[PDB]
Amino acid sequence: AITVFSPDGHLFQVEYAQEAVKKGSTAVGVRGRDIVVLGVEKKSVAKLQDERTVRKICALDDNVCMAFAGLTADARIVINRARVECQSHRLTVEDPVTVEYITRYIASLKQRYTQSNGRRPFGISALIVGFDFDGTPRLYQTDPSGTYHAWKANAIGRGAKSVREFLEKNYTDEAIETDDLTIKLVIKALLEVVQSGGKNIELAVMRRDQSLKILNPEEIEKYVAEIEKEKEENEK
Amino acid sequence: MFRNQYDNDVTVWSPQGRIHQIEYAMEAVKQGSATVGLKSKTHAVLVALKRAQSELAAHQKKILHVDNHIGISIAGLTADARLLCNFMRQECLDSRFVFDRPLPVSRLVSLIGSKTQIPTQRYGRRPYGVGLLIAGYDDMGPHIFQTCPSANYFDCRAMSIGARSQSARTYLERHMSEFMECNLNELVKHGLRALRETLPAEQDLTTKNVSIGIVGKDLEFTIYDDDDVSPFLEGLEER
Amino acid sequence: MFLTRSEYDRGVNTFSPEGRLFQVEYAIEAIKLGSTAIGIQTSEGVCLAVEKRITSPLMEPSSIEKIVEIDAHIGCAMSGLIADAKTLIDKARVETQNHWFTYNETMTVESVTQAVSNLALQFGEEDADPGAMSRPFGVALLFGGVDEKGPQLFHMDPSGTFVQCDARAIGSASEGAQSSLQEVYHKSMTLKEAIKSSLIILKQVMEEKLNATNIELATVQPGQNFHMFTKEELEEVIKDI
Amino acid sequence: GTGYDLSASTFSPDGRVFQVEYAMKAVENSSTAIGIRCKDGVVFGVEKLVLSKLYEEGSNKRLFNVDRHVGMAVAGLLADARSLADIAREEASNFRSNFGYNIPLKHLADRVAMYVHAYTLYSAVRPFGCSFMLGSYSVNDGAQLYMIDPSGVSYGYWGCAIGKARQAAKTEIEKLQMKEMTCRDIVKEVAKIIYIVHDEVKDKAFELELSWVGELTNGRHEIVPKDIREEAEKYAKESL
Amino acid sequence: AGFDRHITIFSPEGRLYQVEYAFKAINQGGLTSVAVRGKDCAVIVTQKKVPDKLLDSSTVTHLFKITENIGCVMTGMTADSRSQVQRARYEAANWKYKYGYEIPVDMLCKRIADISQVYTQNAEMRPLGCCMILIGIDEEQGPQVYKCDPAGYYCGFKATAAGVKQTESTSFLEKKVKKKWTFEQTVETAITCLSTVLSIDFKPSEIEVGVVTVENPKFRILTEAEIDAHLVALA
Amino acid sequence: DVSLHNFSARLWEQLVHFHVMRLTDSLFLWVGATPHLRNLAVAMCSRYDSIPVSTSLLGDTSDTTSTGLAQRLARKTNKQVFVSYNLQNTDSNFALLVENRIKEEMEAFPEKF
Amino acid sequence: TIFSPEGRLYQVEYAMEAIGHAGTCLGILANDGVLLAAERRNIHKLLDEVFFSEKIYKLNEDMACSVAGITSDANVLTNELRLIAQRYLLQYQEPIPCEQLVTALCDIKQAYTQFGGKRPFGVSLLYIGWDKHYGFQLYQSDPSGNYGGWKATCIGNNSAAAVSMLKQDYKEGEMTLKSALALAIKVLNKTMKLSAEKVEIATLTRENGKTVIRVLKQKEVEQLIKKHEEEEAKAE
Amino acid sequence: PLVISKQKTEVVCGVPTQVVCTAFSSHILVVVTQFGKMGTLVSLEPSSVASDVSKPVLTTKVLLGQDEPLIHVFAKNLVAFVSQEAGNRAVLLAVAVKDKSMEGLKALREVIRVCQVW
Amino acid sequence: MNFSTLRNIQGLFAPLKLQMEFKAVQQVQRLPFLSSSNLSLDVLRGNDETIG
Amino acid sequence: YSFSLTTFSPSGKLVQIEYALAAVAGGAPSVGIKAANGVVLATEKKQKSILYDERSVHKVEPITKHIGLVYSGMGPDYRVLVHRARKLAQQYYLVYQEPIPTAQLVQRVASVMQEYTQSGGVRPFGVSLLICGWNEGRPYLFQSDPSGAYFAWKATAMGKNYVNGKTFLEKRYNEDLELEDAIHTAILTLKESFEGQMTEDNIEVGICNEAGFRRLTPTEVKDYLAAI
Repeated sequence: AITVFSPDGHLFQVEYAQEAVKKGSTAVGVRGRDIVVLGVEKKSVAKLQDERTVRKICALDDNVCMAFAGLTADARIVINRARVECQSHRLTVEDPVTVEYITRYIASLKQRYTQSNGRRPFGISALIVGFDFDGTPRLYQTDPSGTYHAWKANAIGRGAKSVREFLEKNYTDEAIETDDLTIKLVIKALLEVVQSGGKNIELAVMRRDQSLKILNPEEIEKYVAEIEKEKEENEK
Repeated sequence: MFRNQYDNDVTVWSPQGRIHQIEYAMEAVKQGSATVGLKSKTHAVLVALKRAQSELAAHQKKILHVDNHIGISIAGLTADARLLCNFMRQECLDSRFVFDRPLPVSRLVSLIGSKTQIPTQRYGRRPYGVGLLIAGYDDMGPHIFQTCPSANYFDCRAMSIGARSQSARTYLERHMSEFMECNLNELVKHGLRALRETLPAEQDLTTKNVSIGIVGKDLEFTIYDDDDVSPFLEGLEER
Repeated sequence: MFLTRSEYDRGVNTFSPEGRLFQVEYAIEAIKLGSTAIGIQTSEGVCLAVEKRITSPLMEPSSIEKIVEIDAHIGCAMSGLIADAKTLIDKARVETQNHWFTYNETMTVESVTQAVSNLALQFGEEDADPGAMSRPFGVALLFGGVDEKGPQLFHMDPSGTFVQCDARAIGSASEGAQSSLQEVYHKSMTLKEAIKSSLIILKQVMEEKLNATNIELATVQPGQNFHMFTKEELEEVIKDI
Repeated sequence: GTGYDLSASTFSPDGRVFQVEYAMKAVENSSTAIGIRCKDGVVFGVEKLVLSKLYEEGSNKRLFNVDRHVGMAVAGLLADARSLADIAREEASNFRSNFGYNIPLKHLADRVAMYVHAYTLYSAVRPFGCSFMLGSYSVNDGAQLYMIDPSGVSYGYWGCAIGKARQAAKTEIEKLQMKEMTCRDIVKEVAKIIYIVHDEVKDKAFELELSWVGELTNGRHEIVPKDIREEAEKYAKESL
Repeated sequence: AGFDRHITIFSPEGRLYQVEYAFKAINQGGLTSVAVRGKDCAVIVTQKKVPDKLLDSSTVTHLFKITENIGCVMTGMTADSRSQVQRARYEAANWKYKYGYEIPVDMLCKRIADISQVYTQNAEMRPLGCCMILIGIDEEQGPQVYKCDPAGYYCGFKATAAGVKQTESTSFLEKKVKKKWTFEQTVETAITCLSTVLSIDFKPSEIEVGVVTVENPKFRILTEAEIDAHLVALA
Repeated sequence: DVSLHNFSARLWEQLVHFHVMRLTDSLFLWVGATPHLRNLAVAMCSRYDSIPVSTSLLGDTSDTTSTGLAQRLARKTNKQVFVSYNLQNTDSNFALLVENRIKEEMEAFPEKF
Repeated sequence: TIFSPEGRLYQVEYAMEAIGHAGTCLGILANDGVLLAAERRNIHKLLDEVFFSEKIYKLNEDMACSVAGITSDANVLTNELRLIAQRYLLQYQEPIPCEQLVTALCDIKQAYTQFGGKRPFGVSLLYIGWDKHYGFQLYQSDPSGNYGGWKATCIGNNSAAAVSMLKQDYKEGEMTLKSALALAIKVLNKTMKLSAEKVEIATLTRENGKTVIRVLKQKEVEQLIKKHEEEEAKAE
Repeated sequence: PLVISKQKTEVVCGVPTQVVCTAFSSHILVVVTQFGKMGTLVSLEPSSVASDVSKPVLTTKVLLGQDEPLIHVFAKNLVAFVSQEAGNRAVLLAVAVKDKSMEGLKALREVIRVCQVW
Repeated sequence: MNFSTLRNIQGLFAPLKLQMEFKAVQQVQRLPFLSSSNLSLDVLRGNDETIG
Repeated sequence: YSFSLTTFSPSGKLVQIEYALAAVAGGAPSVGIKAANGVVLATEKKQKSILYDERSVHKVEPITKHIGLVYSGMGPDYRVLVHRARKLAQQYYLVYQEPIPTAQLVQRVASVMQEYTQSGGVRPFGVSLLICGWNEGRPYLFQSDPSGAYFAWKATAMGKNYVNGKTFLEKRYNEDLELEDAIHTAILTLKESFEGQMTEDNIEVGICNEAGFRRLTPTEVKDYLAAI
């Protein structure tokens, strides 16, 4: 049954939901000086499918973005609830929401489903980025148990540990000097687990006082080629 | 071997005509420390023992105050003890606040038994896992009562419950013929001597592991703890 | 003379043959996965110290709050699952603020304790609706405040009831911390001595190095209000060691 | 009845409910009690076992006073018997309040039997595990005696016995001529039967509890005086 | 777990075995009842057994008075039969309160069957192991005999039987009805059917008889003297 | 003193009724289509948090409409607000219409809130 | 309603496996229209030429759908769709977008996999429609509540071979109604001997600013299959 | 108005008091305050395991405020008749009274009765 | 004719049985699901042949 | 030959629905024929003994002025469904001030039947219904299974030996069939595999016309049987 503790002090359903999350596609987020970058790799591509309806990056509001990894229907439900909450907050308080506010709402909603026997946990993880009113970039993570934190760079899904080690080794204050350097860092981190190159990379960026922007395959290929050429130049 | 199918729910009769969950719940009383209760012609005394751990980590309330003429001692589950104490306090307060007269101890015990019998027959519920000793004074004199998780209550001249209380029970049975004529000092001495029988052969009573509650004629219920038990402890002889 | 399987740890309303509640015992065992916290109360105030463990250099230390302020005279320290304590903290804050707003006095620590403990025991209630909490909370708390009765310290576990104490340690290193506290605590000690002893014990039990960034400290005094130490004060106190 | 005996809402392939049968078997591990209806009253008798010397005399009674004119003797689980006694008291009080006169024993027995039967149909509760008898006397109604069992069946009797040794007690009762005797002899007969059907080796020492309601008491249920109890016990001991 | 341990589970052949077991539970009593309808009367005859000599025989009966003009005989479990009788009385009172006139026999039988049907479609409650036979007289139709069962099926009859030996009783009654009744002939036919089926010579204290007549539309229970007179007339 | 106000509006294919009770720096709001009360929450503005402190008193814990509405109303009015939202519509945009109607009534009659 | 130790939903898996044994449905999107093709598994001569398990339902004047699963659940879901569309039309004085309708139904489908103690719906859908926002569209659905847009897809029995052949013989931006019908007939014949009385064909198009939904007649189906037979004879 | 309510104020034992009663199909809302604000919130419901279901016993639960036996006793003795006369319906009580006594309770019961809406 | 009258005429068992039947039948109840028809509840309550 | 504890059969259908259909197939035969002007319903009402009273219960029941139905399966389920159908028809008439169309009533009854195939603690109905109506001068005939799936027919049969009845109807059906010929054909189909002697008391016949729905008096049934 739901809400049953393991002999060592674990909830079975939460662990199983995390196991389900572990099978999702890899997502990477990096916080820069004046830009935030999100990147999700494509597990498989079908030529008969429309790419607009299978996107894993969504905009909650004018200054908040979100990426997920796990089940898709639950993610859609969570995204719809977050959008409605943002709209209601704007309408009533006539002020824009904050990244911490929306993250706390999502975390509380996730936690409320681990309490009763008539419900089951969600089973998704989310990365939330954006800009506050004062102009401070933010980055948060949430898990099915309801825990949230603040990060400088993080990854979820398959290869999350390897990408986290790469980001820990390669993240410096001199590597986020410019937007191009930040994008190159995100692409390099995501390429550590993708073997087919830049053809399975979905990338989106957000700048201060600007809306969400999605990079085209031509730009992705140009960035990948530049990174590669720098690689052979370093290798001599 | 054949008990597997019939010992998981409280609403299932065994083919032998038994309910095992009630017995399992009654087995939970022996998880707490021992308590001793005895009465005389004019007084009723409760004596309790505290856990051997240090007092820094936790302060234990073994003897509780219910009314000006009723006090109880507990052994078992803390949540059940709290629930029963709140119920008894509400009953006594309602009686006083409405009718301007004290509530009889027998009536209170009957109400407690009636309340505790209910969860032993419904599905998805469990019996209470606490045992109580009740001492009170009313128009009929001193009283000592014992309550069981099986919703059974008894009228006692002296009783002991808790872990390893058989030796205390044996001492009380042996020395029960002289409790009626004793005064307060000798009654408390007898209670302490009975409680001492549940300890190893080398340990001794100390002011930091003994609690005393006294009710009687022209004396409201009072709890003595820490340095207040020194006058009662003085005068005891070597084992 | 056959060995067969038998289990009694499936529900919260099942007694074992020896009279135990295994689900509640497992909920209590869940606290061993948290960090270590220490609370000491003296005749001059209550001192609370907690350890926060950062699992990666990319994490933000300021995003971990393990000591909160319930009111101007009550503080709390958590250990276990931080997501579970949010409801209890909100309930305590609402109760205290409502009482002040209505009557213009302050609630007692015991009253706030009872209000919090009513919610933590929702499982096992007589007529609790199925849509509410159905399992014990997987978190332990340490309440400390100053009332007209003087400084007070309380402890709660997933069992659901509070117990008063003088010096208590919770978390993974609770055994060693309590063993160290036993030979240090005495009734005539002061707040500065309590702070120094708690910091020494925390340094002894922590696997990492004490560097005034991975710990938190707060005190409550009858004269002043709840106060949380800053980086400069933490460095000044630590440099004494 | 394996596979069909875990709930009270299940029928056996031969058309039986085994939970009720287990509940009725749960009465057989309790001390026996008998009741004999006489020409001018009813006499009760209970064989009560002593648990310890630390209990006050007069505790754990198995002969209740339902009302001013009704007596009750129980066997089985004590808590269930106490709850049933409370139910009977409530029913008698309600009838007194509404109709203005004392409730006949037939209606009270029917109401309590229906209440008991109500617990043998659903899987959310369990059947009661106790049996009891009711006795009464009136000038315009005579003596009455009834039995209610865990299944929920009530009947009128001339002589009844419940408990562990009900068969031997019933065999002993069948040899009596209670339709023409008086209470002063029925008390001695009840004491003799109780002493006869007692097991000295399997069970420890016991005490005898006796009561009547009848003409010489003017329709009240009371306890036998000490001298009469002593005389009856002496007669039973010298006969045995 | 299993197609026969669940009331709300069909078998592969489309059967509900709990209802069949409830039907089997009727025979646990060991008695037989016979109801015969006449030209202007209805007669119900049951078998009485009082083996214990310590039991008050005045408290043993199976004939009940649902209404001042409606009778009943029950076969099966005693407590279930008494509960069913109480429910029938409550339903009759409710119908009278709601509609301003006494409930008809067919309507009461239909209401009882509708109540019984619900027990077979929910898993938290079990059917009652008893069978009910009602008699009465309609304002514009005459005598009426109706019968229920645990499954929720009801129908009207000219003659019927319940309990053990029901098949033999029906076989006996079929020939008489086909061959082709006054008040004396109906009682004699019912008593003869019961006696021949049971292979016992009856005594006035071994049976119960209840009748209803057009001239006197109130349910009446015959006395021992009247039963003895009928037996002497028959023999 | 204590004032009572009552109004209604038609949204989608249902009629929704609103009941308001005003106290000294307090507010109680009930919203529903049938006279039922199964949800209740309270929110207050506190200086120890950025979001007003709130808790749920009655009802299922999986519904957050009452809590959020009470929090937003307490933030807007700087009062202690009790909200009982009993509507049972699965569509998530219906609550937006309810909130818009409540707001419109608020600027319509500022003295009754 | 219970997570597997590997993070899977056994009830949803069982429902999808059961659907895998249903009839075969086809959907092809063209430049000027969209069509649906189904298989008539059961047929009798005594049916009343109406309500004869007509697998192509009509939700609005702009949309239509096909079902592969439980008929009663399909009826319930279609009725709910009709009420949702009518309610939105009454509220907003504007026809509901197809994606919005699909999302509205998918939310109901997903709630049953998370709440209560009821079994999920064992039905898969295929939506076709036109709207001013995006034009001709084609969606799909499954019991778990997932959905996505396609250009050619198949559900039911032997769907893998149909999808493979569709992806082999489908060209984007070069196919019209006639070519789409011919390809659908070829795929259905390969995946099923085929008779002209065993299939149902429906088409959607625009006629002077008005959506027109029609069902092909037996004579038209016979003509199409005769043309296909002539083409395959000419090939060999 | 889908919900019917009445209100009326007096002076009880020398201190002003306001009483408001509002009726729902599942609850009766009674407000008795002497500060102008809602203080302790108490919920009274019929027991689900009552043997006498026509006149069941009431269970008292404190939702917001201080938990004391006096609060339970006061709430029960104050709104038992309101619960009984409404058809065994639940009562939601918000009470803020400076001091509690039997005379004050008896005085307030009449004021509650005057504002009957059930 | 109500629960009080039934209790006064027959006894405490009849309303208890009625309420247990009502509760057992009413177990088919959930908020986030579609609309439902209470066939068994209407049959037991006796209002299956009248319109409110 | 097989018992399954799962939800879905290996053929992709619900197991309990298959078991309910197996229960239905063991009932008494029923026949429905739609003619050029009107629909005729017939069923077998064989009783176990002469002791029964045929004027007590009926298998053909009217829902409203223009709708009637017959069943094949379990009697109590049919009885509980008939009252709900009548209540739904009355509610529709009260709300819309117009008689309910046959299709709407069939849809609502099918939805009610389907509701019991998804919840827990209940079991599906074990009946199959034939519904006839008349709307806009055009007859209707529907059949519904225990799961709530309904189709419109021109001639169909259920119960015992329904495959032979369907073959007979297929062999002997005409597009311009008249009501009298339809009644004769239905009686002949019932007579096929009757294992007994057919009288006017052991069968039930109901017809629907533009004047409404009504059940035939046994004298009319005897007159019709005289022609055959």
